[PDB]
Amino acid sequence: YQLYRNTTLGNSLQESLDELIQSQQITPQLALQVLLQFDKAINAALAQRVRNRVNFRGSLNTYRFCDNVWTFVLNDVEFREVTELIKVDKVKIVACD
Amino acid sequence: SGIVPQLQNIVSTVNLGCKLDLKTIALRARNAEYNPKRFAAVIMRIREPRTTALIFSSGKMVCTGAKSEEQSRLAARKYARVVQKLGFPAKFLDFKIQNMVGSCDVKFPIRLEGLVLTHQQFSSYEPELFPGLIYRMIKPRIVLLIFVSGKVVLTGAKVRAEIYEAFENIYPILKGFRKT
Amino acid sequence: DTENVVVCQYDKIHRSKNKWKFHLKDGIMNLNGRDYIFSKAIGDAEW
Amino acid sequence: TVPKLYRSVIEDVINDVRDIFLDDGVDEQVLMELKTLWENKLM
DNA sequence: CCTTTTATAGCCCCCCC
DNA sequence: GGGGGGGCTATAAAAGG
Repeated sequence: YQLYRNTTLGNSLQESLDELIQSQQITPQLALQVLLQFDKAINAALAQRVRNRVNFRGSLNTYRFCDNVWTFVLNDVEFREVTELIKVDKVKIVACD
Repeated sequence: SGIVPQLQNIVSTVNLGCKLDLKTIALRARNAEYNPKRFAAVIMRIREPRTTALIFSSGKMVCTGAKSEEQSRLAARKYARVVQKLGFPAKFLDFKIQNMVGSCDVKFPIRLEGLVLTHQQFSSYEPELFPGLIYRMIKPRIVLLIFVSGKVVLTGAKVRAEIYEAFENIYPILKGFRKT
Repeated sequence: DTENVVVCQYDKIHRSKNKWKFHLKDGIMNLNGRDYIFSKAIGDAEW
Repeated sequence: TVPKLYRSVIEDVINDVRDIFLDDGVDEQVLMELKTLWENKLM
């Protein structure tokens, strides 16, 4: 899943790659190959490494489901993790199966 | 009765008159679901009037959930306007209410077994299967679900009058089986 | 500052009337500018 | 426990693309520039 | 059949409190 | 373990592969 590319981790990577592409230090193909490696690596690290639970509540503003991918947008949300509160006015959630 | 059946659900259909690219609609419209492998139509919802539409690639659409004829037509007009704004030349042909559901309370218990025994040609009642007695009225052609609690559901109507008429017909029959 | 986003995978998404319940997993969140992660996330929202 | 995962992933990715860079004829210095650009952007 | 909606209501099983 | 939450049962009607 090329799911985790638009994350802090994934975007910093792409930006770094584009530069190297811009200054012609690497080809786009090589950059693509690196991103592919990233997908496998982030996916693997998430399932095997992290292991905590989170909870959230809010009002659903919109939802969409196409290509088996859910995209939500919640308003006035409250993300709950044992050590308490994280409040946000708006949050977008993209979820693959 | 000072008892008036309240409309609870209306299903209508309308023809937008042009083929629709459902993938486009599902990707660009808000509050839409599209899973062709399971259901061939896009399922879209709006909050006012609070209803759910089923939009087919043929251009025909089904509108559900509204509680009044006007809400049903308005809702369908909105769905059609959404599709219209995404770039399709939608029309609004042959809008038509297909089914209406009403409900009410006679405010007293009912002897169901008694009612089904004396109205064997219009009803059926199997408590183990479904706790409600099903009464198939001939005029108007309406199906009622009658519960011992006294709550009543009426469905199958094409127009509001059939709902009111069917309940006026059933009320005296039900009084005849009130629970002492 | 931040576009609060959650990128994850779903186990089960459920709805009754206008009540939605989300059963999510393996997610990377960026809320208020900070970065978070979860193996499982359970949420509730009214539409 | 998050900076840790990121280091972990950056390390794994960098290690796993080294051969690809080499097979492409890209100097290993470029690889290190990638890691540096990447790690600093995180900060 | 797929699916949606809505009033009504008894019984079933199962999840994680 | 249990309760409550979900699902089943029943009703009408439309859409079209």
